[PDB]
Amino acid sequence: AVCPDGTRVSHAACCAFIPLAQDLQETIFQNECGEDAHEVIRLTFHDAIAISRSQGPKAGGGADGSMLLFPTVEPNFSANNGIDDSVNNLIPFMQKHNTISAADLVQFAGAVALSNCPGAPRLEFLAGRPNKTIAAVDGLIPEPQDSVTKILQRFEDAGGFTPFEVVSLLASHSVARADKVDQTIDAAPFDSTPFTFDTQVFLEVLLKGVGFPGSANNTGEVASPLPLGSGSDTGEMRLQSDFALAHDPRTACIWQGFVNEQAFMAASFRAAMSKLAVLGHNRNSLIDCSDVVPVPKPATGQPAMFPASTGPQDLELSCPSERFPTLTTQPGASQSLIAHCPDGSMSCPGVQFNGPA
Ligand code: HEM
Ligand SMILES: *[C@@H]1O[C@H](CO)[C@@H](O[C@@H]2O[C@H](CO)[C@@H](O)[C@H](O)[C@H]2NC(C)=O)[C@H](O)[C@H]1NC(C)=O
Ligand SMILES: *[C@H]1O[C@H](CO)[C@@H](O)[C@H](O)[C@@H]1O
Ligand SMILES: [Ca+2]
Ligand SMILES: [Ca+2]
Ligand SMILES: [Mn+2]
Repeated sequence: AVCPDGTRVSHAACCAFIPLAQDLQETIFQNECGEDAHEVIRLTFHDAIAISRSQGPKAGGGADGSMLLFPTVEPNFSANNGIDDSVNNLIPFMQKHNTISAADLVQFAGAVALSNCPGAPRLEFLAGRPNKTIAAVDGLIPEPQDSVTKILQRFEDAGGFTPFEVVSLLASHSVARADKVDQTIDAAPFDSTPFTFDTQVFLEVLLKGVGFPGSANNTGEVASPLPLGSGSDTGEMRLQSDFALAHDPRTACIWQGFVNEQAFMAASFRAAMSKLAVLGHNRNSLIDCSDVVPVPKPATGQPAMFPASTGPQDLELSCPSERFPTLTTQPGASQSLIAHCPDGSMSCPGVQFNGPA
């Protein structure tokens, strides 16, 4: 099919996604892997994972737009703290781009957001999820204080994900920050490159923790290797869950196996996202609209490196059967600040719509 705005696409139903991508980019992402993009990527997961094989369909419909369609329910659960921003940013698009279901909007918006992150894959995007569902129940969203056993069981119950797929999906923490874990600081990044979809998070979680970016007393947080902040450039935060996954015998080898393996990480993330994005649906009933996902920004191709103030002596290794790679260390004796903005600065307020969540 040829769209009215002269693009040839695979299927006529794909056409409406072209102006949607343009609108998302102009309005909330600005072609950046920044705050609003990150919040939308997080929403793809919180929307999709709220499904349970054991509890049955009444517990939730998976990748179904429930967060948008019932904005006063799940966003107010404690495990969904902070999801309101992404929900309130996407509702105006649901209202305007009113041939595309809420469910499809969430998954597509995440694919568009990710495409702005250098190194990210071009996600598969299937379309045709219905615009009617139910609100999910509480307890379906993993929390950072949870054990590895609890996390792996949650993902197995949601969609049969293997531990390999779970760790693969945590490549998203390469482009991720925390606003609610510590009430005293905002935008605390999980790696030193929160605007780049690289392997730094896998490396940096394996370093010895030396302090905290804010207070020392927060649920779900453990000591960070890069805690220095100044102004709006908040220090790195480490989640208890990521730490636990990096060291648990079930997942340690998988965790380590992504260090300095960018193409493998990106391909693995793409494969697990293909499964996540269709939870609650039979993929044989969704049309392939992958050609309307924007082409992602390329990586520079550089290897992973130890940040200044760290090195191999700081590693806490847990995989007996795989050799840890030889990596360089960035020069300097003290830690560099992790910039608050993609252009290196301190200030870059994003667009935020008011709304019902
Ligand atoms: C065991 C599983 C996981 C746990 C416990 C977890 C936990 C968290 C927590 C606590 C935050 C910080 C929220 C805040 O305080 O503002 C966060 C942020 C984030 N998470 Fe995860 N997460 C998990 C899996 C995932 C997966 C599977 C994805 C997506 C594929 C994802 C994508 C993100 C993104 C992109 C952010 C950053 C949001 C922003 O920077 O504004 N997470 N996660
Ligand atoms: C999916 O459902 C939503 C929510 O019912 C629909 O949203 C409404 O969209 C119309 C325009 O079509 C607006 O006048 C309303 O204000 C929206 N409602 C709410 C509660 O925001 C949406 O149109 C539906 N989309 C599809 C593809 O059927
Ligand atoms: C980032 O900044 C630190 C100092 O904060 C340096 O040691 C490093 O070399 C880089 O310039
Ligand atoms: Ca949902
Ligand atoms: Ca990164
Ligand atoms: Mn945030």
